[PDB]
Amino acid sequence: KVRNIVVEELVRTPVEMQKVELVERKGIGHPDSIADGIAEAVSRALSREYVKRYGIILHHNTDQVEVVGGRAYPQFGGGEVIKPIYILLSGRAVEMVDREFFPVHEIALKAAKDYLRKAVRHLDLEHHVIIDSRIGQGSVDLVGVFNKAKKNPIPLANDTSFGVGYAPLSETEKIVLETEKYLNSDEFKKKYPAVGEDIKVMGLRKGDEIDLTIAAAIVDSEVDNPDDYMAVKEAIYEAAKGIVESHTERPTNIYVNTADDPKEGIYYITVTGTSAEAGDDGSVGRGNRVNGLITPNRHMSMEAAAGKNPVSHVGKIYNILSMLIANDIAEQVEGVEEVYVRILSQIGKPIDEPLVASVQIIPKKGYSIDVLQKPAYEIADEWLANITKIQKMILEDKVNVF
Amino acid sequence: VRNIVVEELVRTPVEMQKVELVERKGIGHPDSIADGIAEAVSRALSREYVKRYGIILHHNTDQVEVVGGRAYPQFGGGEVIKPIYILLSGRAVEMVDREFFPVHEIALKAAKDYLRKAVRHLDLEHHVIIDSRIGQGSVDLVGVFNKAKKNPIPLANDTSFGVGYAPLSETEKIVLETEKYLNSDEFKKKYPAVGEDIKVMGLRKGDEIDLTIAAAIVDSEVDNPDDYMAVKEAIYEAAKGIVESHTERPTNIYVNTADDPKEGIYYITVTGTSAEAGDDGSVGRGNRVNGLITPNRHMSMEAAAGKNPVSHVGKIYNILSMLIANDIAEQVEGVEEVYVRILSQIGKPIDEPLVASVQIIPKKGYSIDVLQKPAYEIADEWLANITKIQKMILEDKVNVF
Amino acid sequence: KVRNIVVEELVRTPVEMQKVELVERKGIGHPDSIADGIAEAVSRALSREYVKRYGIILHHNTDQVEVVGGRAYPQFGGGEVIKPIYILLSGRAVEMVDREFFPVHEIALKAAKDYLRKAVRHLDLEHHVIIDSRIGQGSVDLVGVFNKAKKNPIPLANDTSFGVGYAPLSETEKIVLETEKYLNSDEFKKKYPAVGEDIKVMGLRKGDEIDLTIAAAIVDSEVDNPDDYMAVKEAIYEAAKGIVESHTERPTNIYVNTADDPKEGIYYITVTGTSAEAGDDGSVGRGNRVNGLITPNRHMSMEAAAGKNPVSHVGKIYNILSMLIANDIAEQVEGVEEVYVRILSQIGKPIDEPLVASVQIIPKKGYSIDVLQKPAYEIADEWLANITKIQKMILEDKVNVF
Amino acid sequence: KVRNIVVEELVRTPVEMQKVELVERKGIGHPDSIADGIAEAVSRALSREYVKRYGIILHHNTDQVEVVGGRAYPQFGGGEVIKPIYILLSGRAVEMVDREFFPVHEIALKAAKDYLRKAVRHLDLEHHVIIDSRIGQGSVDLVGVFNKAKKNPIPLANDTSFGVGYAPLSETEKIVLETEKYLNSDEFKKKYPAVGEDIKVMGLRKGDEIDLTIAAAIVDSEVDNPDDYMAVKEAIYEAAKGIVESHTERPTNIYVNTADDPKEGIYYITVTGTSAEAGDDGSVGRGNRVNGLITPNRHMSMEAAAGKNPVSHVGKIYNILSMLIANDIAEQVEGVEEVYVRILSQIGKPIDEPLVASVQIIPKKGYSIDVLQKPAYEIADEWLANITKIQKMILEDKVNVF
Repeated sequence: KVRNIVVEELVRTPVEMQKVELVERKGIGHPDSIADGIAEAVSRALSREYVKRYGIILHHNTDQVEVVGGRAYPQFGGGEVIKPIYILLSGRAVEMVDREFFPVHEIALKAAKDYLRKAVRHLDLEHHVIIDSRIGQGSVDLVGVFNKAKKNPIPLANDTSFGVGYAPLSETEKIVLETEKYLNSDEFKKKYPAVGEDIKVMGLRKGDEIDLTIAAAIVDSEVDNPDDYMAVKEAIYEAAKGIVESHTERPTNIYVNTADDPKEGIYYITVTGTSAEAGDDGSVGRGNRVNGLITPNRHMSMEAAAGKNPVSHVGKIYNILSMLIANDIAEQVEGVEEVYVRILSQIGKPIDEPLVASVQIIPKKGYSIDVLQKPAYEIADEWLANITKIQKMILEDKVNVF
Repeated sequence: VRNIVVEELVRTPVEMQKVELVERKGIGHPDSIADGIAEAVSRALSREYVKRYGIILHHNTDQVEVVGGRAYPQFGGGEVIKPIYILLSGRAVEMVDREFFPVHEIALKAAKDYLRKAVRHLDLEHHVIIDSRIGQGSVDLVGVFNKAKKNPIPLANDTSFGVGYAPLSETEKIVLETEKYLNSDEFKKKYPAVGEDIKVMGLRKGDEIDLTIAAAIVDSEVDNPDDYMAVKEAIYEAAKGIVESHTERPTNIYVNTADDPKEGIYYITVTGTSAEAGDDGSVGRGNRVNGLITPNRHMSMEAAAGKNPVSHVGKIYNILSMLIANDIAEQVEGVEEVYVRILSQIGKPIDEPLVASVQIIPKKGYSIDVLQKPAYEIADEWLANITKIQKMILEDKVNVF
Repeated sequence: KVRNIVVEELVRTPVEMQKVELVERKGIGHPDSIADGIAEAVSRALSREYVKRYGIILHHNTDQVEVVGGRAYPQFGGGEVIKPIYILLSGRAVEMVDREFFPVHEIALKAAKDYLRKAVRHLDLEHHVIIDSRIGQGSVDLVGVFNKAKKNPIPLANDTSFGVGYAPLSETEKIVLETEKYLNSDEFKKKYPAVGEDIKVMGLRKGDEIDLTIAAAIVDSEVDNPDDYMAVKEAIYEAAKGIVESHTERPTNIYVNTADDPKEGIYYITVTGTSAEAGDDGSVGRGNRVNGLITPNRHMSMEAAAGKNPVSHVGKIYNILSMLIANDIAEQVEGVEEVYVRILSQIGKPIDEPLVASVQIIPKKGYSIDVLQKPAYEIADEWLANITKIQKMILEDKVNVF
Repeated sequence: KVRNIVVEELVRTPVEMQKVELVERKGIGHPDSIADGIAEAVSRALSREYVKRYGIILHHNTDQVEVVGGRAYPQFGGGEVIKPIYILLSGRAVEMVDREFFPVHEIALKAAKDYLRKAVRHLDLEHHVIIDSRIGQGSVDLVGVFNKAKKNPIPLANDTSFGVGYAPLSETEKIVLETEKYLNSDEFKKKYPAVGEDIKVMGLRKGDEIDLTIAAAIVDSEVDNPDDYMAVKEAIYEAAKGIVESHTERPTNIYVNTADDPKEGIYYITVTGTSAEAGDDGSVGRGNRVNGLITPNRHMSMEAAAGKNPVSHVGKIYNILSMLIANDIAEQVEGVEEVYVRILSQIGKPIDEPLVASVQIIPKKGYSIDVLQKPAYEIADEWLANITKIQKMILEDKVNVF
């Protein structure tokens, strides 16, 4: 196919040289991220079962999840939950296949629980949380589905939407991403079971100076007094330092739980390891983009990838693809300092035929856009030709969407 | 004396970028219905707290789920089969000292009043269920006053961030003003078949623009396909008029591109919103505070809708950044483009940000030196008056989506 | 057909001669009665629309409705509701017919609202209540349904259950019944708009002495202070007095809102006219029997008639039928002092073929069971043959089920 | 210490000499019984923990439980649950005690799920059920509670409440009760794990002939084809015949799962062993009275005992009390053929001082009422003196309420 790809130079200062860079990440126990990961765990568990029974992922979109805050009162040595966290699953999934029922609600509720067990280790999943499903019923005749799939080997776009992604990551980006990932590793979680999964990380660079703030819920059953807690914070400090030192020679101030105040009793302790116990809410699409970050020095799509199907929904598929394409361009094409990729769907045309795939590149010093633009074009075109590979990448947990 | 830093922005302006992408979700789109309900509830609660106690009490209603119903649209008039379900959450104050405040009554009325105006053909009594899980809260009023008196200007406890720009490009204005006119009272009186679920996408490449409009058509206003086709024409003509007032670039306009007549497929609905079957919605998934979704620009992830207008730093800074950029673009001769970013200083009042970066591309022939001073000044005046935002919000004088 | 009717004498003292008789009625704004009423409104609205669309009532049972109490703060001149009443509709109904979707939830929610407007006049239906439906889905194919109607003209029984009814009503029962229906008549609500619909009426007769206690919610917006509130109770009192005098010669004490304690500022005032605003809950089947009363001197079925379908559910149909058989016997057969009727279904046989229809009679003095048994028998047999007349009686609002 | 207890002769034919008798029981895994059981489980759990923490039972009522049928696809060898059972807990309880907090929802959720794990053994509580809580809030001052308690050690009635019990049980009553109870016993479940807990038993006696019908959900993972199924029904038949033969010499037909139609492939087959799995619904107070039975030949209260406050809810206390008193008089006083006990509260007064406690005795042949009066009066007066023992019986699981 001749595809609508456009490669242009982007004239601005590269982000490493911009004076003020702000990067955020919401970790895996943060209420918005809990919603994202449930939304996605439901889509994937549904998708796997549809493939198991019928060979093919049937239509669904479970990109709507509300995390409604409970009430709890932590205390050194072990506080308690008073009102449970209430989670609602919605979106839509095929449940009537010909005349038979597919167990959408059973699958969805089990995936949600299974995902939470691993996202918030200290949450009692039977007594601190209620999870209900209001996932909409769709219907399909299976012969119609296969016929439509024979007619269009690359699925048709259902919506007019764009995805966006860029590469490579900056030092501040890499520090932020890796700091939350390290702190929420299974590995680290076995060394310090006081560290809850609700970790927000913020990285603010002014010039060559970086402030890295970590806000991390401590679990009160694992810390019997302010001193145990203070030792926990220090271990978070030392964690972060070795990530910071692996990533920059810039001088860096690290802060943990800045709101604390020993005098007035104030410490960031929680019964469960998420602030969703205390009345903070979450919902899908309010947090990390598909590269795992929130990055106002860069660009983004407002489409929420989590929970959307990986077969036809470009709000997931073109966010993923834009990141993959930007990444291969930054890595494979000498001369690229930065690259931003933006893809807009053409409703009723195949998802590999977008209205545009806009690639915008800042050359390294010395390089002309003219030598960059052919190899950038080819990478983008080849990924577009192979767009249906994102289905399996999703089924096999090979890419993240938040 | 504030950390405002006005410097030049050394970049090709957006108009000279080759590809520009801009989207707006109109008022009856399910994500915007969610955003709108959220902010409606916030504003309702706010006017009632002030009326009763002289002060806005803490709330945040930035959590609204729109779960799609079922419907069978039909030329001549269809029916709703299962009602739309909408959940209100977040939290607010219902105990003030020894008195009680009817949080849930205010929210249900504000939500249902907001939908009545947002989706004109939705039957509120029968096509919708609104459920509240708005969380509880308790306040001692005197203590609240004594914090307000201690700090007239609220203290940050955070590094929160806001970003805004001006002026709008051609393509931005076309997209914004196309949806607004299609959902205007004037237009609805002439063509009441045009529903409020209108999503508009603008793509520019060089000097060619493609504008696509997906507008839910109301099935009781359209007796058959020729009636429907005439409505699409009138959308097309209305957009063409707005396009021509904004640009000389050749522009193609496409309306309801998913339509497939020979298969019987038309964008008709019973109520005028896809929430009735085809779509779910939720808060902070659509338009930013300037009403647009703009991947060529820098955007914040903050969901402004429903956030506390008195102390939510992110809401207030996102609004402020937009107001400051606008005024600079409008007031200062020689501004081609301006971005404002504002970053709070934890502990310090919100009118003393860590930094307020104003970055300007001069129009040709102008130098940054003749722009610096008046820009600094405009930015300082607004920061000084940061508590003004709270009363713009109450008075319905600024939008958050 | 030959049916399993057994008529026998009941040897005991008639209720009018028993020493201690207790009767109770929950009026229409009482939370348990709001549940029954809503259950039955939903079933009737569904039934009416199945008939309109298809000729025939399709299967449903909406005999599950929870009224979950709100919170409110009444005060003279007008209080406020803080948390709304929350009402869940449950049960099941056919929603797919020939792959086509019938608007179960639209009909149910509207019927609930419509019933509540009427049942609690001062309740704000959009801001003081939330109504949600979890009514379960069923499916049918219409040819299948007509072929089965064809084949079984009297529908088959799906359960093994009994109904129970009796006649005639004692003085005490008539007073209790008529006292609540008068105080909740439209006529009287025009005359005294302060009187809420949550009226509980109890009649306790000891020998030839009756204590009639009324508990009636007063609506706080039509009563400006305690003296307006005392006038209203005196109007209630005087109403009851006329009903009492119309029905008995026994001396009778009448008490209205006995928990009132003016000295401590306690008065039964409400914002809406139902106690469901203040946290009293209701559910279906917890109150009045089909004859409108709770009568421990008599006998009853534990089946809840309200919301159950009137085509095949004997848990409704045998409670209605028993009342009707018992009433016609007591009225038409001279010499019947009392008659009690109990009917037990035979699962998978026609509803007019019960396992037993037991009739128990107390003769008037001088009359022998021997001359009562044949006409009692015939009345029962006739009504069993005419059992399907209960459908139209329900559709046309000719009988009450609470 | 002088109470208004009145012993008199009941001049009536005893129930064994009536021609028709009808007795039903809903067993443990039936949806109405699930609801009653969960209600009372949550109350007792709440109570034990209030006692633990504060040395007294704080106010609650959890007599409101809605069991909304799921979807299932039963099959010989092992079927599938398609959509979870949804259970709504309502009522109210105290979560604020002075400046402290009490975890009402965590105790209720755990007690409910624990109750179910016992009640329906093949139900998977993590995947086949959702338990939602709308239990209402409440606040107390603990010295306020103790002062009230110290002042009125026997709690004061606030209205006229009523309870009725009778004894002894008839042959048919004991057959119905013991049949369900043996079929749901540990012992029998061990030997025949194919027998689910959803068992409803109906006994009909006409004269000296009894028909006993047992409807028992059979679990499909335990039964590979219809001959294994039939063998299970045979085992049910035979365990019932044993119960029957030890209780009566009257000839008795036993019927098991009468709805079955092998020619058409219809068997009472389930995945979990309760009909709640497939759209059949349940709620509180729609089933057995506190003696475990539904007895239309008898006088019954409409009170829903399950989940009511065991310190101050008087209808609950008086229906328990009634039954225990009638029982003791039956068992201890030579000459009692049949005995009814009714207790009516005295509005102003402590509940051990009722308006009346009516004890009505049919003497066995040859015995005179006046040899029965005194021992009956003593037993009744002794229990009314010991009204607080019921509280402790409830908390120690030594009485049932359905």
